[PDB]
Amino acid sequence: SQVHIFWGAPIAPTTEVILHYRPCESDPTQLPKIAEKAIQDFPTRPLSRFIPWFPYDGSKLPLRPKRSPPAS
Amino acid sequence: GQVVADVLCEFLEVAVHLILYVREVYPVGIFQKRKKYNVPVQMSCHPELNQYIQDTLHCVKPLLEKNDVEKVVVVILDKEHRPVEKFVFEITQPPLLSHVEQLLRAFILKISVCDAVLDHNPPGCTFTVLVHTREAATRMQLYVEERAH
Amino acid sequence: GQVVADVLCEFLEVAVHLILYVREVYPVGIFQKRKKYNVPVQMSCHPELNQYIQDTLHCVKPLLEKNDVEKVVVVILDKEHRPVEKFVFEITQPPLLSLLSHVEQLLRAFILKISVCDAVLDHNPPGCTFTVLVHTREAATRNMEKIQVIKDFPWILADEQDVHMHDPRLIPLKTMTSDILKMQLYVEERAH
Repeated sequence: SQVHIFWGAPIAPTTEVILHYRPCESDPTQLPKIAEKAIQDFPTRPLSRFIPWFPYDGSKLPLRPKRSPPAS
Repeated sequence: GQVVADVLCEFLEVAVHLILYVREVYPVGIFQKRKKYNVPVQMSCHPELNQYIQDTLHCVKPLLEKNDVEKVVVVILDKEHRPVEKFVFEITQPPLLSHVEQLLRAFILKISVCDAVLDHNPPGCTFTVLVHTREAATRMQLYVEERAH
Repeated sequence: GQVVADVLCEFLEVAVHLILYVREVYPVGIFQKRKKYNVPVQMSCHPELNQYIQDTLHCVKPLLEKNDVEKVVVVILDKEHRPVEKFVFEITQPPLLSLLSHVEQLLRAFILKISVCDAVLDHNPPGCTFTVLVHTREAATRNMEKIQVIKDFPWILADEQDVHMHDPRLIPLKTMTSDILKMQLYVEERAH
């Protein structure tokens, strides 16, 4: 019913639409037609589940430097 | 009154700040480490970005106070002004509590792990904010939508 | 020749320096702000520590050239020499058959993800130390001569006290896929 598009952010320093135009922002041509893209859906590729590649295997021991780092 | 809405937007500024720092929209050299609730966050020291985020949260805060908050969305737009990533924040209100600070940290870890998997964004991307609310016949958590690209 | 080991060793050098800063293994007075990959990092100005890190990675480098490394783990040990957290770098190198600043722009995200570790991990006990563990694909004793490139910097097999953690919590950090490099980075933290 209500969508509050807080249009802003710079670059390189039937439901009702409540757009937030902001001040002298008027320069990047047709702002509403641009915002029409941001409200639109898109085909989302579902999140990839995170799994480790090499789990902790108790058989394969790792390598270590003989020296311990200096302390304070 | 109900001060819970005063603290949600308070760390919502942190959440979007984290996304901006983490989604590498540009060289993040503007960021500085500042501590809130004894947890540090990289906040942008750019005055215009902070002003845009402050005006954003000041306009959204009463909507939180009136239980008129359904979703808060952060959309990343490529240089073609096409959305690539959407951070949706669904909120359901209850159908002192400052002692529970660990969940303020755990929320941050949920954003961190949700980002741990997404691909790298195209260069020159920008972003915008969306707020979805409703009060028709009804008859916090988040999830992310990523584009194919 | 094979140069991916050079960018990996420089990336691991800035990564371990930042890890020691973010996890407070050493006081902040020994760190200085530098710029790497267009990101502010905290580099150590300790001569013996810098020589220690460089000697370590200069010996690890030929194993990267040979692609004989599964994971490189930075382990922080408490005062009892028990691992409290582990920063695991899982590495996969696919076969090969063109510029490579794309890799630097890609590796930037891992450094940015290491910085938020101050916000996701509980503060470590005081007086912690660290070491680097290399899990090789081939059994480590086979290629022991490949790493003894510095005469006064010998390498040893780690033991269970330096490696084993009882049911640690898994903290995902970053995943990268590329035509030249596949890398994952996560944290194994103790239940405390």
